[PDB]
Amino acid sequence: RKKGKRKGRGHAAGQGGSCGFGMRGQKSRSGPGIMRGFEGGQMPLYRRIPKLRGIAGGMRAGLPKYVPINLRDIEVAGFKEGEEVSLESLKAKGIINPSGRERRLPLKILGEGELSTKLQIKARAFSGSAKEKLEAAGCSVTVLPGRKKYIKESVRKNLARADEYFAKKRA
Amino acid sequence: TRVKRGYIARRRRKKIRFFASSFRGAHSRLTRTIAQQKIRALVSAHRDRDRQKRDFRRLWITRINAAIRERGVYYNYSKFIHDLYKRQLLLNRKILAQIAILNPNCIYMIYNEIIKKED
Amino acid sequence: KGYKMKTHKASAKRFRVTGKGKIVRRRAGKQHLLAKKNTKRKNRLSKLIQVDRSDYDNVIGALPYLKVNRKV
Amino acid sequence: TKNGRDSKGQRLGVKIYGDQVAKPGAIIIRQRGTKFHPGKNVGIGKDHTIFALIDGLVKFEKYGPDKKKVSVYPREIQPENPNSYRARKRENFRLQREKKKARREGYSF
RNA sequence: AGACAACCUGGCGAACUGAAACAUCUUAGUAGCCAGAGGAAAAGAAAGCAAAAGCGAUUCCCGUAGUAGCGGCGAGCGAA
RNA sequence: AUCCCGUGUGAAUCAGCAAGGACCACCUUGCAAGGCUAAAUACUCCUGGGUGACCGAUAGCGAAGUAGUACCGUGAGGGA
RNA sequence: CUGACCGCGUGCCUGUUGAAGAAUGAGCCGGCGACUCAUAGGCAGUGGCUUGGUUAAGGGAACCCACCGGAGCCGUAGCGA
RNA sequence: AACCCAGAGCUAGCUGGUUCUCCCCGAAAUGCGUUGAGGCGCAGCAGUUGACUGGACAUCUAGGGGUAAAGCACUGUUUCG
RNA sequence: GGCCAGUGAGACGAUGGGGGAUAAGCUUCAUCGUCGAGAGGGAAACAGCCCGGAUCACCAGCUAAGGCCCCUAAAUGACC
RNA sequence: CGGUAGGGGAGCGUUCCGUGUUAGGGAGAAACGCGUGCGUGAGCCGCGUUGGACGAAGCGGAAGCGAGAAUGUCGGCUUG
RNA sequence: UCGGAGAGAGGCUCGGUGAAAUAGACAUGUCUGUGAAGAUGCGGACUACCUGCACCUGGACAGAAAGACCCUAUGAAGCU
RNA sequence: UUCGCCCAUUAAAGCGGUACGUGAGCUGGGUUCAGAACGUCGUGAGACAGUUCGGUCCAUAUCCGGUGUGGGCGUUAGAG
Ligand SMILES: [Mg+2]
Ligand SMILES: [Mg+2]
Ligand SMILES: [Mg+2]
Ligand SMILES: [Mg+2]
Ligand SMILES: [Mg+2]
Ligand SMILES: [Mg+2]
Ligand SMILES: [Mg+2]
Ligand SMILES: [Mg+2]
Ligand SMILES: [Mg+2]
Ligand SMILES: [Mg+2]
Ligand SMILES: [Mg+2]
Ligand SMILES: [Mg+2]
Ligand SMILES: [Mg+2]
Ligand SMILES: [Mg+2]
Ligand SMILES: [Mg+2]
Ligand SMILES: [Mg+2]
Ligand SMILES: [Mg+2]
Ligand SMILES: [Mg+2]
Ligand SMILES: [Mg+2]
Ligand SMILES: [Mg+2]
Ligand SMILES: [Mg+2]
Ligand SMILES: [Mg+2]
Ligand SMILES: [Mg+2]
Ligand SMILES: [Mg+2]
Ligand SMILES: [Mg+2]
Ligand SMILES: [Mg+2]
Ligand SMILES: [Mg+2]
Ligand SMILES: [Mg+2]
Ligand SMILES: [Mg+2]
Ligand SMILES: [Mg+2]
Ligand SMILES: [Mg+2]
Ligand SMILES: [Mg+2]
Ligand SMILES: [Mg+2]
Ligand SMILES: [Mg+2]
Ligand SMILES: [Mg+2]
Ligand SMILES: [Mg+2]
Ligand SMILES: [Mg+2]
Ligand SMILES: [Mg+2]
Ligand SMILES: [Mg+2]
Ligand SMILES: [Mg+2]
Ligand SMILES: [Mg+2]
Ligand SMILES: [Mg+2]
Ligand SMILES: [Mg+2]
Ligand SMILES: [Mg+2]
Ligand SMILES: [Mg+2]
Ligand SMILES: [Mg+2]
Ligand SMILES: [Mg+2]
Ligand SMILES: [Mg+2]
Ligand SMILES: [Mg+2]
Ligand SMILES: [Mg+2]
Ligand SMILES: [Mg+2]
Ligand SMILES: [Mg+2]
Ligand SMILES: [Mg+2]
Ligand SMILES: [Mg+2]
Ligand SMILES: [Mg+2]
Ligand SMILES: [Mg+2]
Ligand SMILES: [Mg+2]
Ligand SMILES: [Mg+2]
Ligand SMILES: [Mg+2]
Ligand SMILES: [Mg+2]
Ligand SMILES: [Mg+2]
Ligand SMILES: [Mg+2]
Ligand SMILES: [Mg+2]
Ligand SMILES: [Mg+2]
Ligand SMILES: [Mg+2]
Ligand SMILES: [Mg+2]
Ligand SMILES: [Mg+2]
Ligand SMILES: [Mg+2]
Ligand SMILES: [Mg+2]
Ligand SMILES: [Mg+2]
Ligand SMILES: [Mg+2]
Ligand SMILES: [Mg+2]
Ligand SMILES: [Mg+2]
Ligand SMILES: [Mg+2]
Ligand SMILES: [Mg+2]
Ligand SMILES: [Mg+2]
Ligand SMILES: [Mg+2]
Ligand SMILES: [Mg+2]
Ligand SMILES: [Mg+2]
Ligand SMILES: [Mg+2]
Ligand SMILES: [Mg+2]
Ligand SMILES: [Mg+2]
Ligand SMILES: [Mg+2]
Ligand SMILES: [Mg+2]
Ligand SMILES: [Mg+2]
Ligand SMILES: [Mg+2]
Ligand SMILES: [Mg+2]
Ligand SMILES: [Mg+2]
Ligand SMILES: [Mg+2]
Ligand SMILES: [Mg+2]
Ligand SMILES: [Mg+2]
Ligand SMILES: [Mg+2]
Ligand SMILES: [Mg+2]
Ligand SMILES: [Mg+2]
Ligand SMILES: [Mg+2]
Ligand SMILES: [Mg+2]
Ligand SMILES: [Mg+2]
Ligand SMILES: [Mg+2]
Ligand SMILES: [Mg+2]
Ligand SMILES: [Mg+2]
Ligand SMILES: [Mg+2]
Ligand SMILES: [Mg+2]
Ligand SMILES: [Mg+2]
Ligand SMILES: [Mg+2]
Ligand SMILES: [Mg+2]
Ligand SMILES: [Mg+2]
Ligand SMILES: [Mg+2]
Ligand SMILES: [Mg+2]
Ligand SMILES: [Mg+2]
Ligand SMILES: [Mg+2]
Ligand SMILES: [Mg+2]
Ligand SMILES: [Mg+2]
Ligand SMILES: [Mg+2]
Ligand SMILES: [Mg+2]
Ligand SMILES: [Mg+2]
Ligand SMILES: [Mg+2]
Ligand SMILES: [Mg+2]
Ligand SMILES: [Mg+2]
Ligand SMILES: [Mg+2]
Ligand SMILES: [Mg+2]
Ligand SMILES: [Mg+2]
Ligand SMILES: [Mg+2]
Ligand SMILES: [Mg+2]
Ligand SMILES: [Mg+2]
Ligand SMILES: [Mg+2]
Ligand SMILES: [Mg+2]
Ligand SMILES: [Mg+2]
Ligand SMILES: [Mg+2]
Ligand SMILES: [Mg+2]
Ligand SMILES: [Mg+2]
Ligand SMILES: [Mg+2]
Ligand SMILES: [Mg+2]
Ligand SMILES: [Mg+2]
Ligand SMILES: [Mg+2]
Ligand SMILES: [Mg+2]
Ligand SMILES: [Mg+2]
Ligand SMILES: [Mg+2]
Ligand SMILES: [Mg+2]
Ligand SMILES: [Mg+2]
Ligand SMILES: [Mg+2]
Ligand SMILES: [Mg+2]
Ligand SMILES: [Mg+2]
Ligand SMILES: [Mg+2]
Repeated sequence: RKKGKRKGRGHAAGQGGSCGFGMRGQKSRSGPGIMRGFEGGQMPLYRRIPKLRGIAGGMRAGLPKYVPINLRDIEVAGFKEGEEVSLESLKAKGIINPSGRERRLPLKILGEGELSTKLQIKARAFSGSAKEKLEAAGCSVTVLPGRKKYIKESVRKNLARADEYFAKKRA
Repeated sequence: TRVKRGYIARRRRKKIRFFASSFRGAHSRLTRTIAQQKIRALVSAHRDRDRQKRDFRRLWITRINAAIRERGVYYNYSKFIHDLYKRQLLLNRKILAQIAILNPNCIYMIYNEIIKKED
Repeated sequence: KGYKMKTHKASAKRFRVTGKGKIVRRRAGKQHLLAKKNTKRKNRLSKLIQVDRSDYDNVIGALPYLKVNRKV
Repeated sequence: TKNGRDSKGQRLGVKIYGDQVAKPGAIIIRQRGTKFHPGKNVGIGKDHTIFALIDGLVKFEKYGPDKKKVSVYPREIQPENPNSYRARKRENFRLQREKKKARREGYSF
């Protein structure tokens, strides 16, 4: 506990008289100051610089759509062979503590670090490097189904007409 | 928690006032004046503890001058001092002034030594 | 319900932060009068520059929720 | 009629001098017309800015008989002075920093 | 029928101020006035949320979040 | 978009109608144009208990005595 | 305590390039009288945990407080409109 | 452009004031922009805290230059022959 | 680099100059010194000239600038 | 080891709370007045032919916490 | 011109009652010099016993607060 | 009005400083304050180093300074 400055008591003490505001003018006056981003009336830095690319128009900002995990973390943790990784078992060992936004998210696996064990992994996506190193080590990659996109019947007829075409052609 | 200033003021003031005893007039009464007067007192005091060291040397030198000038027609403070030094004596000016008043015969002797050797 | 500081929105559409924590901005002057600016210039005015240390104060003071390393 | 118009000094003039060191690309001279002419290992710019192509010492010469040209030559820096005043004092500073740091945690009581 | 501190509901409804001027904006649907009722009032039993998985009248607190957004894209305002 | 009002026009009944942030298709959800309802929440002219790193007569209520008194003001009001 | 006479000695504050100023302010004395609080952001100093840290409202033998309360929040991936 | 009360502790880049002691260090009155000029933003120059460093004070050498002096080779100017 | 201030009216003096009348204790720039924010001594008194940068005590000593008839410290010194 | 603006370090005191319904106190507390006492100072420690009932030190905590300036402000009393 | 005398109400003395603006402290000379460039207060000289009373108004940049004039303020209001 | 012109004299009808010397001694203008009118400028509110008529400066002398007039004390015993 360091004792506080009490301004305006004596000069011998500390900031006495003026209190360390020097002589007069606007900074030494009582009350709300001037806005923090404001330079004198010269056009402020933040104004004379152009708005950031996407933001500037109202294109929606970029947001993380997966909880990224590398293989580093999976190595460090206490996984014995046969163990199921998934999402749940990474909350269990606490390597991922997801918040609201992250609660609602899926999982993704990114290659970094070299795994040694056979583990059974369940996630909604992998990077290429990831599943390369994983299938190299002898780990079984269970990819989980995303939630179905609702498509009306007509566009099903179209996307199926496609598949019929490819199929009649190859066969 | 409300805090009246209470006695903390009047002690300070009183202790100041004690200083200013025997100042003529309102320098011994009004606190506000007394303050200033205290500072100035302390200040002159400090100044004249320094003046002092100058002043007594002034004095002593003067007395020495008079004490010597009695002897020779041509003799001075300056001449004397110069001779004290080329004779290697250490007596400083307080001592020669005090021996000048309090033991005048002594200073005559000293002068006779200085002359004999300068002869 | 206290009062929490408000992000100055007109500064947060301008500046942002890189992964290592330094502030960056766009460069000024590509919107019009391009024909008469040489292509070399036009390229220079298209990149992202780290904000000049001097301004960091004002910037920082208006974007209290921006995570920023000043390299201490 | 009425005066009082003028211009910021353009910052022209010799940036690196004779027998100093120059990086590649480093500007030696910003001039209006060509008061200096490009010598060897040295490029000239559109505004007649003279700049270096090579690391090395820059040297001014008589283009002849009147004018002047600047050129850059590669130097050799082998002579690192092993035992000399420069080295001695700099070493001293190093050693004193190390010593005075080691006798801190190296303090009893 | 009149009386009734604050709270509440409805009706009328500013200005200084902030924006380093000011007119859009802010102050603020604040103060003030008028009317009304209660120990609370108002709201309230999905023509509601949500998103392809689900909830199950209203009010209040924490949080989401100073986020998405709004804005002489300025000062500022600001959800679900 | 959703919501609610001036002026003018002006539908459909469940094979419907509305909502899902212009609008159209599809699917999901819901049933406007009749009412009424407790609690959790706000407040102190107050009543009864309790506590106080609250005041102690220039403080604490304006008011520890004729205190909204004396006095001032035509009056609203000021006010020891 | 008094004070013969000698020496030195241009009230205080404010504010100014600069004042003893004939620059402002105070009749004198005693009281009252000013960088405060709430909430957030940054930084520093101290602790606590680092088997990552922490709980909010809420509940509590009235308060405090034991013990709960992981919803949240901060740190673990960036680049890109 | 009445008065009283209320918004209202309006607002005042302005003037006044801002209270205990000792120790260490210690400026500036410049540049740029400003509806700016007695205000403010950044820079310059304090303090405190860290990280790198090896200088500073002297001594000699080397660079480029177009001032003082000097000159009439150019540009003007000028007297007489 | 971090955290976090004041300052952004300067004054004269030396030197280089511009404006002005090679007027101004005028004005405006450039390289320096002092004052500002500096007490002590010399300058009769006397911010900015000269000496000197005040931790403190001493009724000690040596000097700087400047001085040695009396006021008032030191020579009513010496030789031209 | 001069110092204004200004920054940093180290302290003193006031009222209150914890220890504490403390030690001490009508064999005289706070306060008031005094000191050949001790501190770099803020102050401390001691003393009373005053005063008449409270209240230290230590180790900690909190502020309505220190005044000579506001043509401050309220009382008291001068000058003329 | 060029003033004179007189009467009343004061002024003046004595008894009774008894204010006010003002006021840092005042032990409050002149000349000259200095100095923020007009000094009782700094220097050098000069002059001055202490203290009343009546008169006089040269000084104290005398006294009665924002300077009506000039400028400033991104002040206020009235008016076109 | 500074300036200046004239009349009649006169020895002559000097020029300057003293904050217009002198407004806490007096009085006119001037700071053309608010009313009004003329010329002129302005669409206009209004304006004028244009003119015109009207238009509030107070004062009990504290100190110094002054003109007078006393007391005290000194003048080495006291007096006229
Ligand atoms: Mg504090
Ligand atoms: Mg401090
Ligand atoms: Mg002060
Ligand atoms: Mg400060
Ligand atoms: Mg001030
Ligand atoms: Mg300032
Ligand atoms: Mg303000
Ligand atoms: Mg405000
Ligand atoms: Mg703001
Ligand atoms: Mg755009
Ligand atoms: Mg992004
Ligand atoms: Mg997270
Ligand atoms: Mg109390
Ligand atoms: Mg107080
Ligand atoms: Mg004495
Ligand atoms: Mg990151
Ligand atoms: Mg474009
Ligand atoms: Mg800053
Ligand atoms: Mg040029
Ligand atoms: Mg080319
Ligand atoms: Mg009724
Ligand atoms: Mg009624
Ligand atoms: Mg009722
Ligand atoms: Mg408005
Ligand atoms: Mg307005
Ligand atoms: Mg405004
Ligand atoms: Mg404004
Ligand atoms: Mg209820
Ligand atoms: Mg109801
Ligand atoms: Mg139901
Ligand atoms: Mg129903
Ligand atoms: Mg709807
Ligand atoms: Mg919706
Ligand atoms: Mg409506
Ligand atoms: Mg209709
Ligand atoms: Mg129908
Ligand atoms: Mg609709
Ligand atoms: Mg629905
Ligand atoms: Mg229906
Ligand atoms: Mg409807
Ligand atoms: Mg219904
Ligand atoms: Mg109802
Ligand atoms: Mg009383
Ligand atoms: Mg009272
Ligand atoms: Mg009392
Ligand atoms: Mg004396
Ligand atoms: Mg004297
Ligand atoms: Mg001035
Ligand atoms: Mg004065
Ligand atoms: Mg001044
Ligand atoms: Mg002044
Ligand atoms: Mg006062
Ligand atoms: Mg006064
Ligand atoms: Mg007064
Ligand atoms: Mg206080
Ligand atoms: Mg503040
Ligand atoms: Mg706070
Ligand atoms: Mg904080
Ligand atoms: Mg820690
Ligand atoms: Mg709790
Ligand atoms: Mg509870
Ligand atoms: Mg509770
Ligand atoms: Mg009015
Ligand atoms: Mg206010
Ligand atoms: Mg308001
Ligand atoms: Mg205003
Ligand atoms: Mg120093
Ligand atoms: Mg300077
Ligand atoms: Mg201003
Ligand atoms: Mg600055
Ligand atoms: Mg520094
Ligand atoms: Mg050369
Ligand atoms: Mg040369
Ligand atoms: Mg040449
Ligand atoms: Mg020349
Ligand atoms: Mg020549
Ligand atoms: Mg020629
Ligand atoms: Mg020629
Ligand atoms: Mg400037
Ligand atoms: Mg200036
Ligand atoms: Mg200033
Ligand atoms: Mg000068
Ligand atoms: Mg000069
Ligand atoms: Mg020249
Ligand atoms: Mg000449
Ligand atoms: Mg000149
Ligand atoms: Mg000047
Ligand atoms: Mg010199
Ligand atoms: Mg200053
Ligand atoms: Mg200095
Ligand atoms: Mg000096
Ligand atoms: Mg001197
Ligand atoms: Mg010097
Ligand atoms: Mg020294
Ligand atoms: Mg020193
Ligand atoms: Mg000597
Ligand atoms: Mg002598
Ligand atoms: Mg001689
Ligand atoms: Mg110091
Ligand atoms: Mg200071
Ligand atoms: Mg104590
Ligand atoms: Mg006590
Ligand atoms: Mg106490
Ligand atoms: Mg007991
Ligand atoms: Mg006692
Ligand atoms: Mg007590
Ligand atoms: Mg004590
Ligand atoms: Mg103690
Ligand atoms: Mg008793
Ligand atoms: Mg205790
Ligand atoms: Mg207070
Ligand atoms: Mg007072
Ligand atoms: Mg009074
Ligand atoms: Mg009296
Ligand atoms: Mg008569
Ligand atoms: Mg008569
Ligand atoms: Mg009468
Ligand atoms: Mg009488
Ligand atoms: Mg009076
Ligand atoms: Mg006298
Ligand atoms: Mg002078
Ligand atoms: Mg004079
Ligand atoms: Mg004198
Ligand atoms: Mg004197
Ligand atoms: Mg003197
Ligand atoms: Mg007079
Ligand atoms: Mg008179
Ligand atoms: Mg005076
Ligand atoms: Mg302005
Ligand atoms: Mg305005
Ligand atoms: Mg004659
Ligand atoms: Mg006259
Ligand atoms: Mg005359
Ligand atoms: Mg007069
Ligand atoms: Mg007239
Ligand atoms: Mg006309
Ligand atoms: Mg008349
Ligand atoms: Mg008198
Ligand atoms: Mg007299
Ligand atoms: Mg007499
Ligand atoms: Mg007599
Ligand atoms: Mg006698
Ligand atoms: Mg006698």
